Amino acid sequence: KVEVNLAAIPLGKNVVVKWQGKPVFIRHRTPHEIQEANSVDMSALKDPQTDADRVKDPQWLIMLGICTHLGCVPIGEAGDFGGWFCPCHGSHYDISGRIRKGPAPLNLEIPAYEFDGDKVIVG
Amino acid sequence: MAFRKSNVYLSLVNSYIIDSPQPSSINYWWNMGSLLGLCLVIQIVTGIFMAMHYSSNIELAFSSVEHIMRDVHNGYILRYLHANGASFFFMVMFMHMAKGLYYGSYRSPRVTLWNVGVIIFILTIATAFLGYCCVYGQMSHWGATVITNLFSAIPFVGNDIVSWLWGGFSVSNPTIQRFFALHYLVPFIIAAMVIMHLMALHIHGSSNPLGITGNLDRIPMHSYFIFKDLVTVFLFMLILALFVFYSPNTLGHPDNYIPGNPLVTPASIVPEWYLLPFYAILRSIPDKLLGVITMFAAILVLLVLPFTDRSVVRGNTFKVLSKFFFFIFVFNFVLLGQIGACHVEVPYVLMGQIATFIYFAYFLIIVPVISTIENVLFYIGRVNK
Amino acid sequence: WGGFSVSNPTIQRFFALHYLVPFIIAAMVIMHLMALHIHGSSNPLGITGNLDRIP
Amino acid sequence: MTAAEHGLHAPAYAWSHNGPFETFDHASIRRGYQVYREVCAACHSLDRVAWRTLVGVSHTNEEVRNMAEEFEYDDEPDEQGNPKKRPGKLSDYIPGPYPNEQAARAANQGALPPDLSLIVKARHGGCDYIFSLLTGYPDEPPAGVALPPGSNYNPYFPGGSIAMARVLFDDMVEYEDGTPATTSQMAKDVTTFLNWCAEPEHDERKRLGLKTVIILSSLYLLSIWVKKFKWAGIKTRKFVFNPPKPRK
Amino acid sequence: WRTLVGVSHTNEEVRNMAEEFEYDDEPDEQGNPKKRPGKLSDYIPGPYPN
Amino acid sequence: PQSFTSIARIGDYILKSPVLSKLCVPVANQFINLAGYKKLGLKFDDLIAEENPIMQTALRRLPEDESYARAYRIIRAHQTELTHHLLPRNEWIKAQEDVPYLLPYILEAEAAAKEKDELDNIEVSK
Amino acid sequence: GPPSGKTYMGWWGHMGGPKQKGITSYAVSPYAQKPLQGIFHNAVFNSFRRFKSQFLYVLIPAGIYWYWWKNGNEYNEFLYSKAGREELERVNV
Amino acid sequence: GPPSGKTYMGWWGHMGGPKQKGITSYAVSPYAQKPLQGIFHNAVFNSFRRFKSQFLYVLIPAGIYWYWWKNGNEYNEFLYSKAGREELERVNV
Amino acid sequence: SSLYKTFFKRNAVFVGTIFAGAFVFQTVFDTAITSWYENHNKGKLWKDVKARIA
Ligand SMILES: CCCCCCCCCCC(=O)OC[C@H](COP(=O)(O)OC[C@H](O)COP(=O)(O)OC[C@@H](COC(=O)CC)OC(=O)CCC)OC(=O)CCCCCCCC
Ligand SMILES: CCCCCCCCCCCCCCCCCC(=O)OC[C@H](COP(=O)(O)OCCN)OC(=O)CCCCCCCCCCCCC
Ligand code: HEM
Ligand code: HEM
Ligand code: HEM
Ligand code: HEM
Ligand SMILES: COc1c(O)c(C)c(C/C=C(\C)CC/C=C(\C)CC/C=C(\C)CC/C=C(\C)CC/C=C(\C)CCC=C(C)C)c(O)c1OC
Ligand SMILES: CCCCCCCCCCCCCCC(=O)OCCCOP(=O)(O)OC[C@@H](O)COP(=O)(O)OCCCOC(C)=O
Ligand SMILES: Cc1cccc(-n2nnn(C)c2=O)c1COc1ccn(-c2ccc(Cl)cc2)n1
Ligand code: FES
Repeated sequence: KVEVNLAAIPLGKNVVVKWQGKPVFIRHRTPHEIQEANSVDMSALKDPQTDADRVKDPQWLIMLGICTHLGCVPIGEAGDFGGWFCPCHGSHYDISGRIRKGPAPLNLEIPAYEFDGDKVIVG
Repeated sequence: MAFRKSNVYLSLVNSYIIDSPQPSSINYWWNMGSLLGLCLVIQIVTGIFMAMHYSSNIELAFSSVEHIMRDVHNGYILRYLHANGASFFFMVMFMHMAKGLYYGSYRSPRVTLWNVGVIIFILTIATAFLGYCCVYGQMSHWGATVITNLFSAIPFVGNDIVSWLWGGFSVSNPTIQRFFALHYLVPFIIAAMVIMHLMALHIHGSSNPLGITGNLDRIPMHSYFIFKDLVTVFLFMLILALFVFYSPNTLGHPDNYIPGNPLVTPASIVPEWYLLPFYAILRSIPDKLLGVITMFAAILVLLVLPFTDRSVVRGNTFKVLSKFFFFIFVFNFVLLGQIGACHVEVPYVLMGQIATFIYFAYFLIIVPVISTIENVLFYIGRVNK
Repeated sequence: WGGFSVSNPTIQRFFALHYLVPFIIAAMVIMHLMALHIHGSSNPLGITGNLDRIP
Repeated sequence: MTAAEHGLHAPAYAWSHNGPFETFDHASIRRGYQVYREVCAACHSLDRVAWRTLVGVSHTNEEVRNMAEEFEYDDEPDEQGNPKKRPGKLSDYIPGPYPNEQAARAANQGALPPDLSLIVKARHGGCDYIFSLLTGYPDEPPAGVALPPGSNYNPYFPGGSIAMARVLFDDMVEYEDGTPATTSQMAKDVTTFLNWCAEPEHDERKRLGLKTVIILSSLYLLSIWVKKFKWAGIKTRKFVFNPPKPRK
Repeated sequence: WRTLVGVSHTNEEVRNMAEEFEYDDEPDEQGNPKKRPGKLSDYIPGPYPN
Repeated sequence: PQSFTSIARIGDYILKSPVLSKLCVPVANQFINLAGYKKLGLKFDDLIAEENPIMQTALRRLPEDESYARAYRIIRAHQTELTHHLLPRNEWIKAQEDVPYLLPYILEAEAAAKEKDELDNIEVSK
Repeated sequence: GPPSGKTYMGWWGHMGGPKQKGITSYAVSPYAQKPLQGIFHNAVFNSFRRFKSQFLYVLIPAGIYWYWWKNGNEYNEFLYSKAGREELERVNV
Repeated sequence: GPPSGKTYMGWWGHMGGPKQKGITSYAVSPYAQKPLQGIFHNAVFNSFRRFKSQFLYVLIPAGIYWYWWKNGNEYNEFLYSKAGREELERVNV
Repeated sequence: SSLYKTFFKRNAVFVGTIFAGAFVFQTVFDTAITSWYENHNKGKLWKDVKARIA
């Protein structure tokens, strides 16, 4: 388990840390895209959740990439909405991390990060 | 008596390779078991001399194989003989098993001889998997990732077996260091099962291509089958030397010359040619737990074959319909290897599902049905009622 | 040595030979028990034991 | 998949080391190192190759000593414990242009150029793929293709979009022996030099294979003759049956 | 540092002892070196560089 | 190992039916000629596998002049195969010589073994 | 040592077949024969006789599995070309 | 299998000794006997009888080699002390 | 023929003449192949390129 602080995150990036030997994608979430993350209808997806059950974080955004296809990886935020266009089979998706554009029906495990008193522990 | 018959150690040599009574009419298909003992000696000797220069750490494994190819005197000969000698070990073993299918060698009284040979086949597949991961190329990392994640689908003990098999949270430094120590050991367990294989052969002897008794006409082993063994030994070494010296990278993948990277996925993940038919059986079941059971049941279905053969005659020499369906099973095994090297696409998904059905229906449906039909055709073609 | 003194090639080849020789000892133990089987054991009196045996 | 996602198939050129009795052309390995030093080495490392392996293959012992002494290497520290530097010797390896891979991506717009020590064995196609890539940049992409900014079109690359621009142009290198340095001439010389970097045993392996095949094919023909001699009594054996009288 | 927790000091005490030393980090995005304070998985440092 | 009692039970039902005999018997005649054991000088009862106690009983009870003739046909077939030839056409087994000489000894050894099993696993009916 | 279970093979002198009577055999030394007198007629006439007896049990199953692979390979090439784009969308649902 | 060379041991029934005639033996079941009735007299009287019969073959060679080591150890301690310095120079030439 | 009767006179060779002729075979076989291999590749070897820069 790695331990990072609040403002010590790499904010304007998509840093692929090898935490636990696993690729993981990290993004600073500005509070302006609560209007903009969920304008996508999740009925164009195959299974919906919410933003709430997925992202329990107001201003940070983490999801890992041990993919069930074979374990692919995307390219940083170009493409369609601010999401992540992937060069393996042509997948790209929303700013939050839920796939429908391209053949990937499921979605990934979110890491069990945890907050306790000006700390967050990815693990 | 002679000294070779009275000495305790020379009597075992005399009773196996000198004075052993052999059937007179066995052909060159009975020479494959002698070639398999030569293949096992080449793999053990070339591997011990390469192990004096090898480092099994995760940041030293790929560069020590490159050190063998460049700095060790005749080190490229040691590696190419070892990498191509593993493909020749599997080609002769496929021909040895198919000889027993055609001539009815699995039948009684040789059922214990057939069951020990199935154990040898499972241990050889495991050995070639463990040594391929010790190169730590790009094909070695993602082939170990696919196979070890299959055991996470077992109920209630999935996540405990896979973490104990990794030594951590992924394929890492403890995975490669324990895969090399297990790769040194399992060839010595195969050598102990080969001795138990020859002990079961000694009490009944060999069969013959006619399927009838051989106790009426025997010749000894020395100077007939010693010099008939030499013909296929020199042909084996000549074809193997043409691959080692003139085309040493035909039976491999180019992606295994890239160092392994856990953050970059290759475009295609394909095994070696001798694991391709069992890889297409695994990808044909959409469920994840049912695919692992079906891939291991493709080897264990050879054990049901003494019970589903309902014929009173041993072998396929005088059987018309059994000869036709034997070669359907053979070319279905080649199509399963070609499907396992393609992409998951239309129409290769349906073609691999029908071919997986024909693999299992041969042992369980086709063989007991046409054995019974041939028993009745032999009867009513002679009896006049 | 593999070189001019006791160095890195000396230790890497000493470990590979250390893995192998215990398996050669195990094959000589089987040949040891085969020679024992044809005559049996002796006894502390030094005389024949074919008159009184137990399994 | 689509043919654009596979890449175009590379044709078969007549390399002079193709064939079971052929060696490398060592005047083309020497010409190919000069195209490496003046063109390729700005962004590519050659990390598996030592300086000493070039002596007797493409340069003399006096030439390689002067090439190695133009670079600086780390020495053992001082008596006070301070670091030091030293020129190169024959047991060193050829150095690369970047200190780490973070600095390599920063100079190439995020892309990482690979190590070229094994690039011939690590691509499907071999020498024919490397030659077709360097000479296969079109002057314009075909109509309809949308390239990202910072990418170039090459039909032999899988996907058609590569992060390397066209580098080879006519008469950018002045050869020592007087060969005209066109685009196709310089692309042929690097591919011969890079095949030697991946397989430095190639000339010796094909000579030991000539001795092994002659001996093993003579032993195969002699063993067929010996087997037919020792089996001649069994193969012409004859059997007669006279049924016994029913006394019994 | 982690082997001292539960033997002679608490978890809160060893975290403050490790954070008084400086360790090498992964390099920058430009490729420049960096430094960082210590954590529990580090080893106790020595006084001399060589 | 089906049974020789089960083979004769199915085969006698076919030969007594008038419409099943016209359809299955010409197929059985081409099946035997394509087998090719008569070109090696063998009968069908030489081909039965013999490493079972039922077959060892039937070979003991065979008369002595037929056991001598059977041993010669097996030895002659092993020599013909290792030379990779066939016999001359005047030494092929004809259709009226391919008789089941061993079948009546097999059927009486099997009926005695079945009767011993039904008496060793019998239930009283008080 | 003790004896073990019964077998179906013996050794020289007690091999375990039926009793033989009435068969006589003849042979001639290999040193008295002319060397390699089957290099011509066995290689042409006899190997042709062994080939064509067993070639329909092998080439009829081989032609079935080669026709099947060739049509599946040609249909996959049509689906990923430009002309086969609206058939690709409906066989992927 | 074939037979091998002759031995001096057999198996149960044909072990290979002389013929026996005239000897009779008697035994009693272990379930009919009182447990551990040799824990006292065997441990004191009988083990003392076995000890003192064989103790002079062991302790006379043991006392020779212990007297030899003890004088060589005490002479080496004298040679490297202060009083044994002029003897050390003449036994080292 | 008769030239395999002049040297041996109805016998086998012997075990020592096999080992003696095997070492004489190795030095003549190695020299004859290295001469044919370097003549087949003349002009491409390093000893031919080294002369043309001098
Ligand atoms: C991985 C590489 C391994 C290399 C070693 C393996 C080689 C063994 C190949 C498999 C095999 O055993 O098949 C043999 C089979 C013939 O068996 P048979 O006893 O009925 O024929 C005795 C012969 O007439 C007289 O044989 P004879 O003793 O007179 O001459 C010896 C012959 C050499 O033969 C061999 O070494 C085995 C091929 O010399 C010549 O051919 C002269 C020309 C130079 O052949 C056939 O039935 C069909 C032929 C093709 C089968 C290949 C299938 C592989 C997929
Ligand atoms: C886990 C399960 C593993 C199972 C592995 C299955 C794949 C095995 C691959 C090898 C298959 C080769 C078959 C070997 C079986 C040998 C027995 C046999 O078939 O007998 C030879 C056959 C009939 O022999 P007869 O005794 O009747 O007379 C011969 C007179 N010429 O006479 C013949 O017809 C000649 C035989 C020629 C066979 C050629 C077909 C095989 C081609 C394989 C190609 C594979 C690479 C693409
Ligand atoms: C039944 C015997 C064996 C089989 C089938 C086998 C198989 C293999 C295979 C397929 C590889 C990968 C080759 C490559 O692609 O480079 C390999 C690698 C290797 N094997 Fe074996 N092996 C056997 C016995 C042994 C033994 C007994 C040892 C050591 C004492 C050994 C040592 C090695 C080593 C060091 C490698 C490292 C990679 C390399 O050098 O190619 N092998 N083995
Ligand atoms: C890998 C090491 C193996 C060795 C060294 C070996 C060795 C041998 C040898 C020397 C023979 C007798 C000669 C012959 O019939 O060719 C034989 C026969 C046999 N083997 Fe193997 N074998 C191996 C693997 C296998 C496998 C994988 C199987 C089956 C799944 C098998 C099953 C049999 C059978 C059934 C026979 C008897 C065939 C007959 O008598 O007609 N063996 N083996
Ligand atoms: C790993 C090494 C060895 C093993 C497993 C082993 C095992 C055995 C066993 C089980 C016996 C059976 C009877 C008994 O326990 O006395 C025996 C007897 C014997 N062993 Fe060993 N032994 C080993 C080493 C040796 C050595 C180093 C020697 C002599 C230099 C030796 C010489 C003998 C002799 C002479 C006997 C017969 C003694 C008698 O019957 O009175 N063995 N051994
Ligand atoms: C004659 C000169 C050169 C040769 C032979 C050469 C060779 C190669 C090769 C073989 C590749 C890999 C292609 C593949 O993976 O399929 C490559 C990629 C690359 N090269 Fe070069 N190179 C040369 C010069 C240069 C130069 C001058 C640059 C300057 C920026 C450069 C930058 C790159 C980059 C960024 C890549 C990665 C492309 C990608 O992954 O999309 N190369 N080069
Ligand atoms: C039916 O007819 C047959 C029949 O035809 C045959 C051939 C056989 C013969 C059997 C075989 C050919 C199979 C036997 C093969 C094995 C048992 C394989 C075992 C392999 C080994 C024991 C390999 C051991 C190798 C080493 C220990 C390597 C040593 C390397 C060293 C010491 C390197 C260090 C060197 C230095 C200088 C430090 C039969 O038994 C038989 O049945 C009657
Ligand atoms: C005039 C003569 C000239 C002839 C020259 C011809 C020489 C040709 C040699 C090469 C030909 C084949 C090469 C293979 C070879 O040599 O193999 C060596 C012996 C074969 O194995 P084996 O030891 O006989 O069997 C070995 C196994 O079958 C026997 O099992 P085991 O465990 O040993 O049983 C006893 C168990 C004891 O166990 C215990 C607990 O004590
Ligand atoms: C998936 C993939 C990709 C690349 C390489 C390799 N691989 N691994 N080793 N070699 C030589 C390779 O080609 C693989 C493994 O492919 C298979 C197929 C079935 N098994 C298998 C079955 C039973 C057991 Cl016990 C162990 C393994 N493995
Ligand atoms: S990664 Fe699942 S479709 Fe691209």
